[PDB]
Amino acid sequence: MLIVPYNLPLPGGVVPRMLITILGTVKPNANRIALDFQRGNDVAFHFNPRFNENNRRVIVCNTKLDNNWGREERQSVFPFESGKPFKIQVLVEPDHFKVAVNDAHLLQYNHRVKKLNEISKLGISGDIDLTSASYTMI
Ligand SMILES: CC(=O)N[C@@H]1[C@@H](O)[C@H](O[C@@H]2O[C@H](CO)[C@H](O)[C@H](O)[C@H]2NC(C)=O)[C@@H](CO)O[C@@H]1O
Ligand SMILES: [Cl-]
Repeated sequence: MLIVPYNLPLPGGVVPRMLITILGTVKPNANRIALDFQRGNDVAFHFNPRFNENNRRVIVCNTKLDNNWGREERQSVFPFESGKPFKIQVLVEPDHFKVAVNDAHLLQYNHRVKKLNEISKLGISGDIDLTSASYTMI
């Protein structure tokens, strides 16, 4: 198992047709998982499954600029389950990050950070056993 939190360098940032794949298993009684696509200290795309926000499960997505979180985008469709293996695929498209979980489309997140080639790290954190994190150009 990879050590969490895990940093995956994205050399030269991201670009349309880059596909990032995260394989792992949610811990029992998980609280949160997070993917942070970072541009330096900024977070271009934060993808944050929350397993117990007021006894509901929700995915919170956002951007952090100059240390300030912006307007959250919330998705109530929640494909993760404590104790179970998952696959997250993040496909960079011209206008958005497109996320599928377990081969089913989940959400899109419009690019707020415009300098895609400066989004050069992916941080993976939270209540998972992390099996692998990789990228490929499709
Ligand atoms: C309903 C609502 O607006 N809740 C927010 C809450 O989600 C937010 O918590 C932060 O949210 C960002 C994403 O927007 C990250 O997930 C942060 O990790 C998370 N910070 C903490 C300490 O959990 C807080 C703080 O911005 O403000 C509202 O409560
Ligand atoms: Cl930008």
